[PDB]
Amino acid sequence: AAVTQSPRNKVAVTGGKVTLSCNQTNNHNNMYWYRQDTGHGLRLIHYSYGAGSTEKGDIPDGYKASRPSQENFSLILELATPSQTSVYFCASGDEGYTQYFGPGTRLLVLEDLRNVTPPKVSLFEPSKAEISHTQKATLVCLATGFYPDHVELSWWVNGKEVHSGVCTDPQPLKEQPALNDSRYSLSSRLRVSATFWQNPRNHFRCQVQFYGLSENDEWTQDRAKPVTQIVSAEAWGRA
Amino acid sequence: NYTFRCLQMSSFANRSWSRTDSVVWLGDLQTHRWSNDSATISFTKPWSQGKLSNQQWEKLQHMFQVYRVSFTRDIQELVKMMSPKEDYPIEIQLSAGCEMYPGNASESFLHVAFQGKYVVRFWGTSWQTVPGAPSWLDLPIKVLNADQGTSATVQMLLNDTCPLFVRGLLEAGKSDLEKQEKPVAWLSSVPGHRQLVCHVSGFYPKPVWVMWMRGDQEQQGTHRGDFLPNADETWYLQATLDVEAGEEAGLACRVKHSSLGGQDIILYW
Amino acid sequence: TQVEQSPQSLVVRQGENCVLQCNYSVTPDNHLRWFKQDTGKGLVSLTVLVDQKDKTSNGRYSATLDKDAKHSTLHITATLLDDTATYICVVGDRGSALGRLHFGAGTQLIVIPDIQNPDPAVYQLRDSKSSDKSVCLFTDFDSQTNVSQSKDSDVYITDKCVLDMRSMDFKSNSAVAWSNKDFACANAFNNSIIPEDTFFPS
Amino acid sequence: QKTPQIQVYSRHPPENGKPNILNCYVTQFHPPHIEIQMLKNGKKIPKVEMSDMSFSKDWSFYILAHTEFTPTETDTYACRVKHASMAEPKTVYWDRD
Ligand SMILES: CCCCCCCCCCCCCCCCCCCCCCCCCC(=O)N[C@@H](CO[C@H]1O[C@H](CO)[C@H](O)[C@H](O)[C@H]1O)[C@H](O)[C@H](O)CCCC(=O)NCCCCCCc1ccccc1
Ligand SMILES: *[C@@H]1O[C@H](CO[C@@H]2O[C@@H](C)[C@@H](O)[C@@H](O)[C@@H]2O)[C@@H](O[C@@H]2O[C@H](CO)[C@@H](O)[C@H](O)[C@H]2NC(C)=O)[C@H](O)[C@H]1NC(C)=O
Ligand SMILES: *[C@@H]1O[C@H](CO)[C@@H](O)[C@H](O)[C@H]1NC(C)=O
Ligand SMILES: *[C@@H]1O[C@H](CO)[C@@H](O)[C@H](O)[C@H]1NC(C)=O
Ligand code: NA
Ligand code: NA
Ligand code: NA
Ligand code: NA
Repeated sequence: AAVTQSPRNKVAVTGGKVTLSCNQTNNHNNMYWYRQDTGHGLRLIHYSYGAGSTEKGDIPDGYKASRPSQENFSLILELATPSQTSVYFCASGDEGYTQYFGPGTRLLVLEDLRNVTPPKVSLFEPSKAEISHTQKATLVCLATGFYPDHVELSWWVNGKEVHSGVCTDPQPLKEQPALNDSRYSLSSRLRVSATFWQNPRNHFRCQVQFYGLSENDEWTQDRAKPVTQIVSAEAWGRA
Repeated sequence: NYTFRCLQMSSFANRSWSRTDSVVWLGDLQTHRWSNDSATISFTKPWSQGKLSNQQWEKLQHMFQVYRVSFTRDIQELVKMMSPKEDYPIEIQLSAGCEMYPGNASESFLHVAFQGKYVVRFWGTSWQTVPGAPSWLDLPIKVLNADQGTSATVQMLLNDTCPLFVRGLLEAGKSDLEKQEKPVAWLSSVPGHRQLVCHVSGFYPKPVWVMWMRGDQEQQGTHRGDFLPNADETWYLQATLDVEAGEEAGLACRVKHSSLGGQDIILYW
Repeated sequence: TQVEQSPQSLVVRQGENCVLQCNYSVTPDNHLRWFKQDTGKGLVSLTVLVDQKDKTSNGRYSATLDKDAKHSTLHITATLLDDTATYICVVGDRGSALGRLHFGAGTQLIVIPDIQNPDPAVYQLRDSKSSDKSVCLFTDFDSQTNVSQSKDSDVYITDKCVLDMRSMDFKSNSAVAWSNKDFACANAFNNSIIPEDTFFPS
Repeated sequence: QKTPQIQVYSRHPPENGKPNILNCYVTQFHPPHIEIQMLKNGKKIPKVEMSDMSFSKDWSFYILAHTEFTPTETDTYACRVKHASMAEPKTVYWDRD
């Protein structure tokens, strides 16, 4: 039994309309919306016993729910507030007690969007010294200058995602920690055997998925509209 | 041969307001009361605990306390689930217990009425609709039958707890169950047509014989009324006869009841 | 709240066992589920306990439930680095869709990895596009080393981070430092207490 | 919906000046929400006792009201019942006969 959620990540402005969607093909009658905030267990917002049914949970205020079909259950934030910054989980189930949870949706409601900026991404190639000393090769990826901190960094070798030998900073660092609207930096490593890096048929790519403005968000500044986008950096192996 | 009945009535006026009240009968004698206002089940007889130890009773009461709160939310949720097929106000009645037979034999029951109509029962290992029930109840049934914990508890209540408890009650309550109380009769009349009334009051148990009589001749026009209760767990009945005016003379009311020891009551008009 | 977990957080070393507790006041209590949640990710069910006195297991996880005491424990045997996660206790108040779930706020577990053959070094790595830009990588130190932020606020230093080369059964710690403000790799990690045998090449 | 039947009757044989109990038995009604008053001379009697509400095999409700009273030559006694199935309160007077 599988449940999906879209979007997976969202930056929004105060007063904006946000819709979080949940889809389920299990033919489950029952669907449930929760939020998770640090210091609390998941809390029930709204639920539904079938198409056309919406019911208030424990914390329904500021949210509307919609069940247009068996498949789809939506959470509508008519007038987004900073207090609605959270991780949202949808679940479904039949007559049984088990609830099958989706992967979550991270929402950030900012007061204002003026500082939203995508990252610059750079890839740093393995040290010759490391190769001779260890027979291993560490690549470093650096994402810099971004705001806010809603990024997903991933590593790709020959068009396929790699997880082994990867570690990414648990959180971004602030570039100007003395400022309230500081831009962020994030680093990651991928470590491979020297012979894997030495193979010129291997194509390495560090990718940053940045979450920013939608196409329909207003933009009044001269600089490029900081839309949701991928920024990446790339290198080939060599002898 | 005795029927033990736990009778529960619940009224749900809207999504927020509800109450649930219970009375318990062994034959026609009340053994328990459980008001919505009360946290605990009340004994209405000294022997209402039967042969259960204090720990057994506390455990059984606790299960009922959890039940009442759980039942209340379940109905409210089932209404949301079936919406808008059914709406408030809603009446739910439960009638649950066991009939006790000679030997070690009994039959248990658990019947549920919705807006005054019997629609659902527990039978064997699960909830089921009975003939005449609407089809929309199949969803509540499926939901209730998903709860294996409740089914296991109900099976034990019905198969084991009820007959064991009632056996204890019949032993503990014997002297009240077997009490004999004398009827007292009196006569009167109402509208050349005259309706004579024989009033019979204070008798226990229920079985009683009342006839209008001219000497040895039973007047086969006697209309027996309904059994009506008194407040002191005794019974009331009246028997009426339609006669012509002036025809009153020589007529008597004869009453037969087990408390009298053959010594019938005869009251001449 | 009706569901309480203990400890709030704990740090253990790889290979050690640990016990997590859940206490609740939820009435009635039909079943209790333990979830594992990795950082950013979602909820992976580990086990569900349904009986008055219950015991379950799932690989290196085992759990107990005592409904009378309204208490559950999750036991993790021989912890590995991938156990680093939040563990969440959930009580269901019905054996059906009519139930509400009551979630605990979770226990944060950190598992410190066992670095068998440490080889501390600081390397210089060059940008694939712009070869005059670079980062400094401090790597292969054991878990005893702490990495500190720089003296200069125009120098950036990340916290430590452990990678796992799964196929080679190899783990290593690293931290990264960079700056444009004059700046060299021998200087980069001076604010940190680094091993005396730390290799500085060239 | 079902209309309440009302039966008024005494516990003991009625004798002027002698304390007795008057019963009002209300049956065959649905829903269970009901308001029952026992009346002396068309005025509400204070300390009226009620049995717990119960229901029959047919699922219709019933309840017993009773009160101490001393019958006399002049005094009337009644049971007044308000129920949704009726537009007006139904009053049933104690017959004596
Ligand atoms: C019965 C014979 C008596 C024995 C003799 C003893 C004599 C003592 C004197 C008696 C004085 C008491 C008089 C009261 C009369 C009541 C008699 C009927 C009692 C019978 C029912 C007892 C159920 C016990 C279990 C239970 O409580 N289940 C609950 C809680 O469940 C959770 O918790 C337990 C552990 O505690 C387990 O973990 C479960 O897994 C977990 O889900 C459930 O929420 C249950 O669903 C409550 C409701 C059950 C029920 O009403 N069903 C009737 C069907 C209703 C049909 C609805 C139709 C409908 C209406 C409106 C809209 C849509 C549909
Ligand atoms: C409890 O007893 C039932 C059978 O008894 C009937 O149902 C009770 C709940 C009660 O109403 C009694 O007076 C009735 O006489 C058992 O149900 C049977 O279970 C088996 C499988 O376990 C099944 O194959 C049968 O078909 C069931 N019988 C019916 C009529 O449906 C039940 O198992 C008993 N449970 C326990 C725990 O003792
Ligand atoms: C629900 O019903 C009760 C009792 O009939 C009534 O007094 C109350 O006002 C109702 N509540 C709402 C919100 O309508
Ligand atoms: C009946 O009892 C419940 C639980 O004690 C309570 O919440 C509810 O208000 C009561 N209903 C009425 C009508 O008094
Ligand atoms: Na929360
Ligand atoms: Na419920
Ligand atoms: Na469910
Ligand atoms: Na519910």
